[PDB]
Order: sequence, then C-alpha cells, then structure tokens
Amino acid sequence: STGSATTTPIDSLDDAYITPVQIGTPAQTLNLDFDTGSSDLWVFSSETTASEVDGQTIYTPSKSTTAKLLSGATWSISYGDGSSSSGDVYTDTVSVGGLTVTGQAVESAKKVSSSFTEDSTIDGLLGLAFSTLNTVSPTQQKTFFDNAKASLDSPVFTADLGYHAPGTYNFGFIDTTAYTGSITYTAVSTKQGFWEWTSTGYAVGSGTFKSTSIDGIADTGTTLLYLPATVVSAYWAQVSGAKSSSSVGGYVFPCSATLPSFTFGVGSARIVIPGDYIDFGPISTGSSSCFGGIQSSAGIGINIFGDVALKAAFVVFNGATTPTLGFASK
Repeated sequence: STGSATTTPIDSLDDAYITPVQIGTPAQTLNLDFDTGSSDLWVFSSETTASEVDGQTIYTPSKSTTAKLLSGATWSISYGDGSSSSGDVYTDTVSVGGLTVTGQAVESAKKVSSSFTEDSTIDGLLGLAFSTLNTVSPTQQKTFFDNAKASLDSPVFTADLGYHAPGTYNFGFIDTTAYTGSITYTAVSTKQGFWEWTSTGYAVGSGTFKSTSIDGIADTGTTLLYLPATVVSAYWAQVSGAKSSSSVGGYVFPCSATLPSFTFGVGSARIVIPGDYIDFGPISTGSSSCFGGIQSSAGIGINIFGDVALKAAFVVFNGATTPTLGFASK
C-alpha cells in the first residue's frame, strides 16, 4: 500500500504545516501537524476542556462506530517550546492520503496548553519519530508509520514541504519526479528516539564550505533551524545590523536586509536554503525588526533541522531495519 497527502502552511510565514487526517467511522477529518520530532498522535476532542478549545475541529469518539476506549491508558507530553497536552486514549481507524491503519492509538486531549488553544488551525499532532518516545502509559503505543510499515510497498515516508506553498507527505514510495539530481542517504541514530543524523558542514552565502560534524534531528514539527552558536554567529555576521536580542529571544535583523543563503552538508552533497526562507517577518506588527530563521541551539541541548532546512529538500525517512535519512535538492 501507499498514501499521499498534501500538507499546507498554516500562515504566511510557514510557522507549521497541516495535513488532513481521517479518523473513525464515518470519517472525521482533522488537520494535524505531522511531527517527525515526536511520537504521539493526539487530537482535540469532545473530551477537551471547553475553555481550551477555540476554533479547532474536534474528534468525537462516541460518534465513531470503530472507536474503542483503550482502558486505563493515559498520555501526557511536553514539547521543546514549552507547550503540553494530556488525556486518555482510544483506538480507531486512521487514514492519511488513502493509507489506512486500523487499531491506531488516537490520544484524546483532556487538557492542552495555551499555545495549542490559541492556534485554531492545528487540530492535533501526528508523531513520526520512533515509537520509543510515545508517552502512552502503562502500555506504550506505536506511531501511525510504525503501524503502517509492514503493509507499505517500501518502509519509508517522505516530506516535501513547500516554501510559502503546499507540499506533500508520501508513505510507502519515493516520487522520483519530486526532486532533482540524486538522493544522498546518511546514517541515523535512534538512541534518543529521533531521526538523528550528522551534517558534514555548512556555508554562508557564497562563502567557502566549512567541513565540520553537526549532529542534529530532522524535525518537521519545529519551525526554525537551530544550530551551534558558532555557526549561527557566522551566518548573522553577514547581515548588516543583525544582532541577538535577549528581549526578543533570538537573532533579529533589519527588515530592509537581503539575507544570504545557508548551505548544509549531507555527506558529500549540499542543500542550499535560500535567504528568503530565513525571513520570519516583523517581530511585532509594523516593526522594522525581523525575526531570523536560523537560531542558536545553545539553550536546547540538541541541534534541530526544522522546517527552514527541510523545506529546501526532498527528505526520505527510511524506516528499514537500519533506518537512514535521504536528502535531495528539488
């Protein structure tokens, strides 16, 4: 089997991407944030505290003839941005782009933190990291990909995120028309539960490539590119007037600037992020200070190849017995 679904930016900045997902019988379609940095499929629901729902579409398990309470199971998750959610668990039929999994754990939110409530466009998350990170207790549950894997034509999914435009998540096949050149594959460590790999270096603009190992995670659920402070300083030094602002929470730059590109290495291959992809717009409405799309990871504990980086590539998440990641230009 295969599946193919379009993913759409939630706003004009590409702050996140939503993908329609069918849950239950008859189908209830919710727009989920596909997150290769986590491993829970959770949704706003008829059980979510009413004051914490503001415009999201909810899953109502009592209206699904295939929903079954997973008795005794609870979940609770905290994300790197400080947001969180928790609740109980149903199993139900879940379909993405024509690919159907029966018995998928659908984690129903009883509580969500303010940032989820405040984002009316995201109805939940669909985790695509390794199932060892799934938070369901006392019986850990498998991701949608893990459940689908054995049925797929090939044990892979691909992320093809657009810049200011829709893109595609494919399951079970590699669309050879969706990228240019060849796909360069690189090793993955699953020891932390992430799609963790080592970039071979970077360049700023037309500058020379610096060969240096950068361990980080391919994370579709993180907006920006978070890299070591040395790398990020080298980038922003090429932008007149750019500075790190403790009050704003990162590097800002004059909105009048033209940003240089940023290149990252994948083995001997190179992925070029155009300068425009690094512009996240005014820090507040009407400001002439703009927020940068490359930020320091120094406060995180891990480097994160988020959407800013991934949207410059066609990315293969290869879930073979020994997982690997593939990157191609497009």
